Amino acid sequence: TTPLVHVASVEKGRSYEDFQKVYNAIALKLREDDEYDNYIGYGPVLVRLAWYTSGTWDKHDNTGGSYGGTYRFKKEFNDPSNAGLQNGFKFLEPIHKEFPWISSGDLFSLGGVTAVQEMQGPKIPWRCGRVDTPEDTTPDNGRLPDADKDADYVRTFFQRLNMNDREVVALMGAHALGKTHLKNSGYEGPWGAANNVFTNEFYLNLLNEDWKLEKNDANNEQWDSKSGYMMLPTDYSLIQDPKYLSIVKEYANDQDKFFKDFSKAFEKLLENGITFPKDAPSPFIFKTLEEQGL
Ligand code: HEM
Repeated sequence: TTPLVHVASVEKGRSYEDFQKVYNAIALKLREDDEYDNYIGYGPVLVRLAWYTSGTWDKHDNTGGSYGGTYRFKKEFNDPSNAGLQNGFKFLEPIHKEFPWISSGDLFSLGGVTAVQEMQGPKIPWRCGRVDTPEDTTPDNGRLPDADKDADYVRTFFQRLNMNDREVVALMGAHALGKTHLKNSGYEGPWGAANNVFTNEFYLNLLNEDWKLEKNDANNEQWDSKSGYMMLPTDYSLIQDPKYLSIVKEYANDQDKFFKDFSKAFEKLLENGITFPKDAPSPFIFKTLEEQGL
């Protein structure tokens, strides 16, 4: 129906200190469960989870997004589009039990922020206030992007999330993290070498590696390199399109610029659909465990 408004409402009496504690719990668990996914750790899947939940947003009617924290996944994670995300939810369950006061949307988004920062990425300002909407669930059905498409598809798709060319290229840099798993999405292989360290490696690999279009064991095409890396058709489209290519080169040659742009685009992604009161607290910038000496 009519595009309802979602006003951020601070968890009763909570402030910076409370959220830094949740951040720390997530960060400590990331350090503890280091064996996950052949020692890649849960960092990447938490970032994917933050992106996926926020990526359901539609600027046209303000449905989906991170605010409600209530989703219905097609085939209950048994679909190529969402398979694997259950690992992120399982990881966050213990965190939510220790801090039952934090909303689901705040937890999912904070999980992504914490993961990026702990993996040495840029600081990502984060705002609290998302409110659970149990009577309003958002099916992920066809709301997230397909990986077997070209640049035109990518550009059009991201317009629904109100992201421009630079924002799209910056956000895609998160693929420096983790890997594709054949049993999950029908794609197999990591995008780079340091799977759990946030850097601009995604762009360097796109430009510097020798890519070959091959078919994986799920009969899907993907670009593979001799180094053992891979790129989805949508990732590779960033160097096939002349406008995207210019930006890829920019980030491949300026680590600081990429960090700054990613930080802005990621916060925007996590905040799409949310109306923050004029007197809402300012965004929080959490200290890493390293910065706290923990
Ligand atoms: C055209 C856009 C995108 C497409 C088609 C896409 C597709 C995929 C696919 C197929 C996987 C593999 C899932 C698996 O097999 O486990 C994946 C993983 C991942 N994606 Fe993307 N993605 C897109 C955008 C993004 C964005 C914007 C972010 C976040 C800023 C992101 C973060 C991640 C991360 C961190 C992983 C690794 C998860 C893990 O290792 O478990 N993706 N994505």
